[PDB]
Amino acid sequence: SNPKFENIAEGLRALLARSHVERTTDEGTWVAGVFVYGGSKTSLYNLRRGTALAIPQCRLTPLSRLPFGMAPGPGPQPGPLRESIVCYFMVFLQTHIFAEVLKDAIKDLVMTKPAPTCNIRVTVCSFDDGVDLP
Amino acid sequence: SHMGQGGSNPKFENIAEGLRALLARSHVERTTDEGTWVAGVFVYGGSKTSLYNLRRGTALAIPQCRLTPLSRLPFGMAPGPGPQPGPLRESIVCYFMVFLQTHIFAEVLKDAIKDLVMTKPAPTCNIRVTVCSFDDGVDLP
Ligand SMILES: Cc1ccc2oc(=O)cc(O)c2c1
Repeated sequence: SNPKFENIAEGLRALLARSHVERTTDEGTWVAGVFVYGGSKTSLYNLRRGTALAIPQCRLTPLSRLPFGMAPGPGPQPGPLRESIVCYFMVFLQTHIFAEVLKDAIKDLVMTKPAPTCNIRVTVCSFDDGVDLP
Repeated sequence: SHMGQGGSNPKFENIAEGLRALLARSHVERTTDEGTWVAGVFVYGGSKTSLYNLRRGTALAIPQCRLTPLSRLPFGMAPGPGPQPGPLRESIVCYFMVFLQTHIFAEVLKDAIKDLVMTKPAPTCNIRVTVCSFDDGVDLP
């Protein structure tokens, strides 16, 4: 009933089906993830919905906003709390090996789409002590 | 030290002062020439108000960092009910993330937050924190 989200999920599944790495552990801890940002608010939201369908084993934050980085020139730098218009979401995962596969799959999927979707960025991230999701 | 009207300061200002005191013990690099955002601390739990105060105090204490807004965590094992797929369901537990340019400073800040919140009453003392690492950095705008 949501063909847009399901079609993104299918694109992701086709890429993910080409690898067979473990997505869960007996420990069950949330120790890795992918950090997904840019594009546009709507395109990121749509990707998030498709990720949820394609990967039951993950957990997702809502969209939120990124702060600014460094400003060029002699100043002023932005305050740490200032919010940009660029959005992000986090995917929590139980294995780093699958985080790497998902990062590769997102990169491969979005590059086949027109802007702004192709401007979505992704990096693997790790959590030293895990995140105790409730 | 400075004292506001009536002999008290806001909680976020006292957090800033506490963080400044703890961080002053560690003379580690906070920035790099490359200027890339490769590390962070992920802060969660407590309550929305206690995280709000911690976030505001961290910003006041550390100009070299960048912070996300407060947001909400998904569930772990066995998510709560909802019409949407399990991975998307939101708990009532909140979080924010601090981005940093060095891994050592993320470690120092993680330890400072842990030490500071342990001195505060519940629910602030229930705040949790882990260092995180971004393999390719985050290209903040
Ligand atoms: C793979 C992907 C991700 C997000 C998207 O977001 C959109 O708005 C339209 C899409 O075709 C799309 C595709």
